[PDB]
Amino acid sequence: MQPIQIAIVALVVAIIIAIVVWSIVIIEYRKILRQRKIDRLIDRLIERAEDSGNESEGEISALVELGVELGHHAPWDVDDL
Repeated sequence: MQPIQIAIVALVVAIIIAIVVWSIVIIEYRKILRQRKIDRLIDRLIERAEDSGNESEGEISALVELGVELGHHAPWDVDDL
């Protein structure tokens, strides 16, 4: 009378979404989304200047590995979750 299934892969997939789905709860409290505050970020860019600029990406992360590798420990762990 033991249970049987084609594969346990579906179960594992189910576990992943649980972690992703509950991650919002862990990082963000149900009582307050606080997410809408982030959406105001766009308005600030406009306030700072109509023409966006003074920003960079990719290159910045280039030095991160050098600093993190050199450093014994950094805020960002090996697990990117």
